[PDB]
Amino acid sequence: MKVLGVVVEYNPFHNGHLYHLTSARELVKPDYTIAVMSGNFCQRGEPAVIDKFARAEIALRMGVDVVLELPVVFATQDAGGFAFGAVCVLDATGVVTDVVFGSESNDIEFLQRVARILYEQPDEYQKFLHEELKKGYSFPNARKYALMRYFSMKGWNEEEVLKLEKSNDILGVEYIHSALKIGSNIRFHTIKRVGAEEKDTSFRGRFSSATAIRNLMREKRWEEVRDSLPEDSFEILMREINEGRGPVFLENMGDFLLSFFRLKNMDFFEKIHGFSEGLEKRFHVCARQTGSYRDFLECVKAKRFTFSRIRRLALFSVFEVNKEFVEKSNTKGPQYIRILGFTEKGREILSLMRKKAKLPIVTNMSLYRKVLEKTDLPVDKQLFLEQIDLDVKATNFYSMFFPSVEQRCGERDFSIHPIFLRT
Amino acid sequence: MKVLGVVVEYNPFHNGHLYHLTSARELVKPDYTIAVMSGNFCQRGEPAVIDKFARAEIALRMGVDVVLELPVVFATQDAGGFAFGAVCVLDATGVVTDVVFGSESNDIEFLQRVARILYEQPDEYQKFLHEELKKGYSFPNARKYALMRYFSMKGWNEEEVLKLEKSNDILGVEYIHSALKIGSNIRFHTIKRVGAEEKDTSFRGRFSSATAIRNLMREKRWEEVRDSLPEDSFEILMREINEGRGPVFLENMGDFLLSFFRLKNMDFFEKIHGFSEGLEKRFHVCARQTGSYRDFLECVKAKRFTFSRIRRLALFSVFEVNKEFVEKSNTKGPQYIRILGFTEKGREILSLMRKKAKLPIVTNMSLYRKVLEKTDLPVDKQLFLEQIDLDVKATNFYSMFFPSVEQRCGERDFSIHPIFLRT
Repeated sequence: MKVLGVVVEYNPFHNGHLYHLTSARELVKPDYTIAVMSGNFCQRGEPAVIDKFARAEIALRMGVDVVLELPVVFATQDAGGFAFGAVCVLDATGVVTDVVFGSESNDIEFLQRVARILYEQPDEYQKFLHEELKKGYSFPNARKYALMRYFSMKGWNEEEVLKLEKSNDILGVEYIHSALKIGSNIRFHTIKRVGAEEKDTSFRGRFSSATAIRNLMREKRWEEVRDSLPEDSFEILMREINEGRGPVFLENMGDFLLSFFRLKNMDFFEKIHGFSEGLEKRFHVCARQTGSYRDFLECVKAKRFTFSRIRRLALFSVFEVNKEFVEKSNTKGPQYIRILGFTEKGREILSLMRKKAKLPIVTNMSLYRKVLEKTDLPVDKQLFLEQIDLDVKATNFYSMFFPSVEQRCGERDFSIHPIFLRT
Repeated sequence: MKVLGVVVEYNPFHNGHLYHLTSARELVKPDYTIAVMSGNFCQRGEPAVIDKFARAEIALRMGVDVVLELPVVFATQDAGGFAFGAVCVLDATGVVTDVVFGSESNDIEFLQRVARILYEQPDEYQKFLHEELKKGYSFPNARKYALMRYFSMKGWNEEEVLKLEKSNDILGVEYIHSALKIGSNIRFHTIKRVGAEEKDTSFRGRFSSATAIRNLMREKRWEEVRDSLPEDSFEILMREINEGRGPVFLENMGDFLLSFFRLKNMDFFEKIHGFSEGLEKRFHVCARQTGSYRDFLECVKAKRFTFSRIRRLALFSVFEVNKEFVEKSNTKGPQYIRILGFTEKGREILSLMRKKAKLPIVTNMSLYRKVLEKTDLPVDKQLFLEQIDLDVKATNFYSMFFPSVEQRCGERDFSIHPIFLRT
């Protein structure tokens, strides 16, 4: 049979995402569609505009059969751990055959060559990369340059590597690389991304970028927002807004983040994952000097530091995510498959997953301890506990920023139940 | 000569405080007046309405010659450590002879008897207290009851002990007890407190309680506030408000405190000072269940838990103040005398203090390391560093809640300089 896996965020779900899903499904023509989705926190280092349950419901109503949660530790990282975690989950399902993503290049063979190079790690490219790293650049630039040197050395075209400056292509290459790391049989497909780039903050019609739409939400223009969204997506959006669970933006968390950083000392950041190049110093100082989170991001950021990375380090710092645990997670991968939602068609493939899963499947949250105790699968139990605790902590922290105080009460992992769509 | 020490908070400074200072100075007729004052955080577990520098300036302009800061670790505790720290500082000055405080009982001999009992710790009273503690009460009630039993056993009147249910009397008894603990020669005096009780939240004329005046500030009634304050005090108040450094209330910190508590686990609170009777549990749960800080305080509080104690534990939890460090501080006492301010008359007695001080004196904050290194006095250096770091951290955290973002920038311990009043 054919089961189409997809790696998604949907912050929010717009017409471009619908077009993507449609074209992908029509390309594969699968018997099922499984979607691994980010939680209440995305990759950019920004919180989701609405929580994961509403977005999972939207995903289900847009033609996704089953919605799985990507663990927060793999969600808030850069392309490497993100792709690692995602591919690991989709492979851990056991039923996933095909996986389709968006791309600017629309060249799969090229991305596969690049991923092959980054996987096999030839001694040549390692010498080059060693040199460029010693030259004082950052990792993305050093890897780009070294790959260009390898491509010129092998007689190929090094101007092709420019294609890899696009976000989706990086994500794809890292996907393939991860699959080659854990040895997944999953077939990967690319479809040309049509719309505004993810780094484009300006609104033009549809399909506007997620950032542009979020900005439109900030300005309280709901007509352009409604024009940029499908009917059901906009409906669920306004539903979550009117009940006081949204919208949620980073600047709301900003004061908390800064005040929390002012409390911590130099060592704390040296413990937290992703801290190097004296970023512990810069964090410690800028936290005390700046009066707001925007100014903080401006201060910490230099020519060599992107907004995304710094935001990621902020989220890693606020949850006390430490290098050791992150290393274990980046080695063994996720210890579980969390089920966010399913349709009536979803119960089928999910039931097959109950058999073919390489990882413990979690539906009822209150029972997850029982699941970890009664599972025949040989998983690290401590890593399991720490990961799921990080997920619950992330959701619980996300809940506080609900506009309505009444909605802030209780733990929404245990209280809320997996979204079930009747047909 | 005669130097009058006083233990104060001034949140804010009102007509009652002026009356107190006047009557005290007229009682002692000293040659100098030294005031040990709480920092940006008071005993009740609430932040000061305005920062410590403005309040120190007010204190200086109201006839206090020198203003010293009580270390945050002794400021945010209950009566025992508060009195301990205060008495320790005033004694550490070396120049302090007399100390006057307010009282409902206006009986010094009685408080001295009580303090004598609590100091010498007779075996009898210890058996009684052991029994009442085993009976399942809390410490204040058990001590009150045991003291009543001792007073009845010794033939004295046990209905006198009722006097000790008043806040000021508790503070006084603990003062005397502390002085008897570290062997201070300081003479203690009591003057009848005239005005509303500190636990009275309703506004009547003058002298209204500090809480009543703060509540009047919350309601934006500035005429009643102006009527409840001296000219200079009100002037400095409005000065700090208009420049956007005030007012500061606990509910503003509430969201931060709750969200910060949701991040921490069971063990964290077991590390933090003042946690027992399963308060770690209650904290861990109520933090996740409640949506606001008021509801949190309501939840954690039971028949046996006062608002003050819980607020104190909140402040202790947010600064990561741990039992060990607090024990060391409650043993050796403060390691330094921080100078908040002085007048031209203050330089004299301060210069004498440069000689007779039993503890290192700190004026310039940027130089405090140099001071700790070049001091001939035999003080614990690590305890010194940890304490002063806790002070700076407290101020830095307090700065974030300034209404004006522009005022949130920088560390105000190092940037701001000791208030100097020219005559």
